[PDB]
Amino acid sequence: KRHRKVLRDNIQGITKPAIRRLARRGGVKRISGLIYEETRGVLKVFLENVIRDAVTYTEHAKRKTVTAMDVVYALKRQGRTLYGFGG
Amino acid sequence: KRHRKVLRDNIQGITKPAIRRLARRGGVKRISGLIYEETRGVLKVFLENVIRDAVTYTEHAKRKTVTAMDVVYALKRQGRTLYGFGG
Amino acid sequence: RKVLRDNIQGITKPAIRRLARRGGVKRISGLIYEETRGVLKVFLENVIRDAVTYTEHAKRKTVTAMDVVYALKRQGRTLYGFGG
Amino acid sequence: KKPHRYRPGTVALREIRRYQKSTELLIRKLPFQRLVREIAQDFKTDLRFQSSAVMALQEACEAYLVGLFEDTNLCAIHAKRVTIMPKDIQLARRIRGERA
Amino acid sequence: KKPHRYRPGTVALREIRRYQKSTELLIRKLPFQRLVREIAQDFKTDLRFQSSAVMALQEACEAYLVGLFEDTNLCAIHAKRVTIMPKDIQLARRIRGERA
Amino acid sequence: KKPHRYRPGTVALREIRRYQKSTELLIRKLPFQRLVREIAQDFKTDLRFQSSAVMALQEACEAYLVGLFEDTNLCAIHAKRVTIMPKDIQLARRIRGERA
Amino acid sequence: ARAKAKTRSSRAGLQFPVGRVHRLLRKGNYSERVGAGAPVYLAAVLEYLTAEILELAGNAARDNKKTRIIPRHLQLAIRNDEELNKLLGRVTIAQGGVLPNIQAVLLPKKTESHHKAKGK
Amino acid sequence: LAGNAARDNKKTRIIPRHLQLAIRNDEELNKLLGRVTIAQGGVLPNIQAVLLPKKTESHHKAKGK
Amino acid sequence: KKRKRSRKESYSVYVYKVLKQVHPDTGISSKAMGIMNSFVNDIFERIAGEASRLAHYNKRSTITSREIQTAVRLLLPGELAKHAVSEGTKAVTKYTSA
Amino acid sequence: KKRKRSRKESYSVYVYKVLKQVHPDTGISSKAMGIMNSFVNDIFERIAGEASRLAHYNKRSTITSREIQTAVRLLLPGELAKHAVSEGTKAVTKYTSAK
DNA sequence: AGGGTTAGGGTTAGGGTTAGGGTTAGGGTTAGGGTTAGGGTTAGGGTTAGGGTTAGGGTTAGGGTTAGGGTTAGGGTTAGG
DNA sequence: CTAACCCTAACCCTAACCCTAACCCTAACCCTAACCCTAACCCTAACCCTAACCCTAACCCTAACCCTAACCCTAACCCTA
Repeated sequence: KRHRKVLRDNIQGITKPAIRRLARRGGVKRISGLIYEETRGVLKVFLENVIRDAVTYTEHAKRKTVTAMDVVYALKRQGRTLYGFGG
Repeated sequence: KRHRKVLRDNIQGITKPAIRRLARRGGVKRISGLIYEETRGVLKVFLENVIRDAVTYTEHAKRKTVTAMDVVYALKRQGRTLYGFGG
Repeated sequence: RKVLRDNIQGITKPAIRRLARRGGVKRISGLIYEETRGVLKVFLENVIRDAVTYTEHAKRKTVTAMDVVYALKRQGRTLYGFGG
Repeated sequence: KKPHRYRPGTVALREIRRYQKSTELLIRKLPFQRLVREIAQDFKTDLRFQSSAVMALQEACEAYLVGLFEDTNLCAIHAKRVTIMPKDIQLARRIRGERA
Repeated sequence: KKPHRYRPGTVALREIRRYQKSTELLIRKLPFQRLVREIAQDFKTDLRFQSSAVMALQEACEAYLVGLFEDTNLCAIHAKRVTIMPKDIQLARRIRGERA
Repeated sequence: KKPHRYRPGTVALREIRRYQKSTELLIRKLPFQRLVREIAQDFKTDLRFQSSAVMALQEACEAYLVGLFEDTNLCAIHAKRVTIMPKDIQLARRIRGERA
Repeated sequence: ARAKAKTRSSRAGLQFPVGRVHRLLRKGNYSERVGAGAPVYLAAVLEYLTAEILELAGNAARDNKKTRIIPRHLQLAIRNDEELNKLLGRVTIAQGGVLPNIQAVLLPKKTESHHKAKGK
Repeated sequence: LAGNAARDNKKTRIIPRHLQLAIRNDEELNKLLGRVTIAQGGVLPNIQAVLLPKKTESHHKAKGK
Repeated sequence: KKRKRSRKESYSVYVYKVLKQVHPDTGISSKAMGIMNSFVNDIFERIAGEASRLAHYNKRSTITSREIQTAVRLLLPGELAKHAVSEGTKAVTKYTSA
Repeated sequence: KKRKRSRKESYSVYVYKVLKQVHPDTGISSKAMGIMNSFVNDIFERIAGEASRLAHYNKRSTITSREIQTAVRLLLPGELAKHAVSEGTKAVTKYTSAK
């Protein structure tokens, strides 16, 4: 059966070519070596905050499933209104 | 397949009467209610500092099992030599 | 009688220098005063336009500190003390 | 333009032009799906994430990363430079008011 | 022939400390009142402002200018410099999101 | 109706004497094993501890807690008090050199 | 009849107008129905926040050799408390200055400046 | 660290005072060399809040109010 | 003609009472009182607005203690939110008991 | 679903009619339709909140065309706000002339 | 059914006015030290590749979970004193 | 009248297996940028003091806020197409 769970091979999930392609899409020609760790840390902090907000919303809604509507509500409460996914 | 409680004892076991039994061994008559949390915290940090050295000692011989000899060897480095169990 | 050209110059150079020293600036360039006056004029224009809109909506002809605080909070700058 | 060696700095411009005209996701889903589950474990266990929540999360994260990279690139050229550095991301985040 | 002239730096530092250890205002009140009156003249004529209103306006303007000067000084320090520059002010306004 | 309730003090004193005149343990074994397993999970995965190892760990932890409680009670007695306090624990850890 | 009229503040143990909070919640166009424990909860939260802020201001005033609370001490305590600064980030206190924070580069370390004549 | 301390103290040479200052400033260095005392070196001017003048209000009696 | 001037509502008596409860030796100026009045009103309007948004999102036309507890945990940070939640729970427990 | 379920609300028909009026022989996508619906809902909620705040500040209880026009002039920029105000005044005049 | 509209007088209040002297800025002056120009050093990743870990569907089942509908009762509402 | 209760319909979330194939990791080579040193200028640091000017201390009064008195139209709730 499934006798395993998730580990810390998760910060390393944000691979280096992915961050490089994101910087190239933004407009960066040369990317330093110590940028990947800081980017992963900032992304982890942001995801932690958004997931905490979504968990609070789900606990207030008396539910156990996080929905895209709750995610959009949390993102708008922070100050980032997202369109398309939801309504 | 896997235990539904993934808390893995979040600093549990150190209950109120358990601390109310160790403090009375020393000579504490009135035990404050704001002492259980600090006791759990200091116990956690001490266990962490000891387990770090234990894992560092066990990882040297390419071994994946922690024995009492490595535990007492790591405890001797901190300044607390224990007799009997190790040997 | 008031020279509309003698109002941007109202923000004197020692005043901007003292403001930069209070913020934490050791050396202030020469072309900073004009840009600071322009930015302050744009901000004051926006806030005064908001206050004028609020006063016209309130059917009044006097701008009040309450309306100023409301406009500042609508822009994203909540001010305390003056008002309530 | 021999296929053995290209001038460094020229292939990056073509890559930038090619990647700036597409709207596909750069971060992969499966590595990103486990990161969302691992973070939610500390808050509350036994949680079921919808199939549309992870997509919006990834989109918002990609947009935020693109904005931060653009801000860092704008801060890089200020010091007569062309490359980004960790000392620039801190200033770019502090000026925006996030780190406070 | 020695008035003991101060080297450029100590006077600026002590003035910064003296102005930071105070709560009084810096810009005058009557010129600011004339300025806000001239600005309000471009919208509705025959307008009467308030003393508390112009005082709050001057306070908010002084706080915004202090924040902008702090951001410019931080950008200059990051740019291996000690003096502010219009390019630094422009970059600060571009990162903060005021350019429009 | 009467149960002859004990005044607060005699029960604590007799419990202190009974727990001092014994050699058995106080903290349980399975919760401590789960705790040390959770702590070891943060370093190397798939780890197998030992019964004698966790027993020696529990014994050393109980001895350290007894010493800390004795130091805290001594500090409280010196401070014209009879109950322990987190400030007393902090001062004991500061004097002993354990810091944080 | 009616026996006696006890105050809601006395029955709740707080020092905030629960009645005024309920009236503001009912007349503020927030919802058609206003609960009973919600005004008490809001009053308790506001009282705790006010008590913390007043304690910080009193500590700052006692450290500044003063007996009254001034907006300068209020701003100092707000900027000192990390949680208060994170909560009130977009709030500017009138009649109050910033903290005397001087950077290390702005400190006077000219080191004889050099570049001039050879002083060797 | 010693050179940074000397440059901050308007000095060119490294002295044991600057060495002790840098050691006490660096948390990892202080944790590594905890039982090491540097000769010809003082501690940091750390004054507690209770030792500062006022706050305690030394008026005591104050005949009046 | 008639007196009957409008009465402006303020929390000056409650702030002074909290001051006397915490530090019974200090004082509060008029500017500090006005700042505390604007701070309490701003937090009260932010929490009431967050509770109204939660009552509008979930199809329910009521505001109970859960809506305020959720708005407190979402607005306040960490330790402050937990302390406020504990104080509110203690208050509602003392109300439901006494 | 269709098992005594509930029906949501949207503005797809109105958006499609506006698109057909401003430009014939064009098309649209579902993502664009959802984005337009979210934008319309956000602007609607913002203008409604601004009008409610203005009515509460004016010590009144009715949100009318004047409050809506003030909220529009405060939210929209310059020429867009002017054109929106002109269109709203024309619609109000048409409603007054014929109902 | 009462909130908003109108006319009416009170009533605070801000603009307009005086003068002056004490605070402070305006425009020109001496000169220090920081700035961006330069050239030399170094290693920092840019670019290619080929071994190969792992991801997007493609297509299943099961049983947690939201809540649709119905019942009912009690807390918020409204009113006056 | 709306929220706390119960049965329960159906949905949507998770568990698990495949088939490689776009993508990820390292190590192989090398070009040009980041960075330290240094030196030339001209820019703003530091006065500065006599003139600009502002806020201090009051008077007023007439345009403006709105208060409470009268009255009706606009807004809501009802039902049912």
